[PDB]
Amino acid sequence: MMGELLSGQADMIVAPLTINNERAQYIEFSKPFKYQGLTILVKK
Amino acid sequence: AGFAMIIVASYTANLAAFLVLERITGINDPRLRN
Amino acid sequence: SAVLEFEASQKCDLVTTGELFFRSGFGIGMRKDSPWKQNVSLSILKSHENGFMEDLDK
Amino acid sequence: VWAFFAVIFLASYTANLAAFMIGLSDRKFQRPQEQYPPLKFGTVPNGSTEKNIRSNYPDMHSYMVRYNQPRVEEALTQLKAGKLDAFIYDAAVLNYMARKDEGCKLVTIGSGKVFATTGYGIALHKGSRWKRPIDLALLQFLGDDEIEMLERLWLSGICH
Amino acid sequence: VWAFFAVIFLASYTANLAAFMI
Repeated sequence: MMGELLSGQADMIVAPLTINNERAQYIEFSKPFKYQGLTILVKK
Repeated sequence: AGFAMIIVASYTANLAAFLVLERITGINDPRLRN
Repeated sequence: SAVLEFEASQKCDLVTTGELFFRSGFGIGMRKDSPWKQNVSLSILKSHENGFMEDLDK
Repeated sequence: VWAFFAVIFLASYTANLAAFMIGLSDRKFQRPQEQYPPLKFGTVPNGSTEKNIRSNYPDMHSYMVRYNQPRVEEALTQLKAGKLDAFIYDAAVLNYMARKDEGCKLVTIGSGKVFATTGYGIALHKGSRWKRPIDLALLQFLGDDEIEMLERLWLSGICH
Repeated sequence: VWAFFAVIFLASYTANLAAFMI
């Protein structure tokens, strides 16, 4: 996504995208709207 | 009597099981931290 | 977190047990020169304040 | 014949059961006119919660003429004494009080949904040169999975 | 008289032992 946006065709990303360093200094973000973490899923 | 007696016996067994249903386990415990 | 728990609730044939060992949010990205960024941040916080967020959530 | 089967079945059943033995959206909070709420849902005097309520439900703000402004400690003391009915305040501080609370008082519903989910920021200046470095350092710390350690050192609790 | 005391005593004993089994 951000690679293709930096390519130039895309102009503004709207997706369930997380927040992390390298992409943060490489492109800034807006204020968060949905909050989550990391979790395991398994069958019973 | 009968059904009532057996249900009271079951309730008494349940209550007896209910009655039977060291606070620091290392420096990592938060009781000492606070 | 949200995706996995929502899918598990939808299917209710699998169990979600892991603890939230991470904290993160979802944002909107755009080029490094954008008044749209400030305005959309204000609009998103407005949506949070008014109650549209959990409205669409429910 | 039948009696023995019945008694063994009931014994198995008894053994199995003994083994198993081992917000304001609510109607009550929605009505300020009703006399049932003994108190007026105390809150901090000039908090962001006040302006949120006044910009969302002015009727609640009007009904909130009586509130425990000065001390959160005195507010929780009165609530424990049975005087106050309910308290409304920031989720993080109430959670911290509950974690270290003596008596283990639940907060809302057992960590129910919080109104206007937000975060804690840093009060910077307009167009400060430190904005980008501050964001970078904060996010690097967040990825460096140590704020969890600081929270466990500071925000620990017993009641769980 | 005696029978009821005996049976309740034995029921309590059985409950206690099954509890210790946990």
